[PDB]
Amino acid sequence: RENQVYSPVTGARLVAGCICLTPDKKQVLMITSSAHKKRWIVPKGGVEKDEPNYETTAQRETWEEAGCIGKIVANLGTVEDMRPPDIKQFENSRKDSEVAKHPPRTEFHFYELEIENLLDKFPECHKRHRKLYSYTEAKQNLIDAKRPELLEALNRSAIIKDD
Ligand SMILES: O=P(O)(O)CP(=O)(O)O[C@@H]1[C@@H](OP(=O)(O)O)[C@H](OP(=O)(O)CP(=O)(O)O)[C@H](OP(=O)(O)O)[C@H](OP(=O)(O)O)[C@H]1OP(=O)(O)O
Ligand SMILES: [Mg+2]
Repeated sequence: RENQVYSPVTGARLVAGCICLTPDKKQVLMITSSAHKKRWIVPKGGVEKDEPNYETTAQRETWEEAGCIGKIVANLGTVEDMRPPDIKQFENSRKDSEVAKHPPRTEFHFYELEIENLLDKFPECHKRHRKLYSYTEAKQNLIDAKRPELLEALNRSAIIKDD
């Protein structure tokens, strides 16, 4: 709906979410996408006009999409969805190549959460799957999902990478 908030600069959709970790920090909670039911992503969603901070949105989305409750233990900062929207799709340099200039689709504000509880019933528990994954499994899931920005957020978290 038109509750959604956008960057006044880039027009990017403002989204907040959580990298939800086990207390031992060996695993991260992932959910299946609403649009692409095969892809494993992390809980996140559009900030709404009434929400006073990104943490509110992140914990609301973590509950709604993953039935996950916990405490925010770190600000993981921002990442951008840099996915393009058929004239000149690339702007090559002399020792490198890039996709043609465009604004970000989405500006993501991520928090690290320590999981305190996982509930069986939650708003989207019939529309999504949710599962804990080690770093290596999570990394592969977010590459498979084509979401390097979500992996960047995971890499900033305290998740144990030495598997
Ligand atoms: O209807 P349109 O084609 O104009 C937009 P689309 O539905 O394809 O966008 C969805 C979005 O659904 P919507 O905002 O409720 O319409 C999802 O929103 P939901 O999770 O269904 C509801 P939310 O906005 O999170 O409260 C989630 O967007 P996001 O808000 O989680 O970033 C998806 O992202 P993802 O599941 O692929 O990661 C994102 O798909 P994407 O644009 O990434 O292909
Ligand atoms: Mg979402």
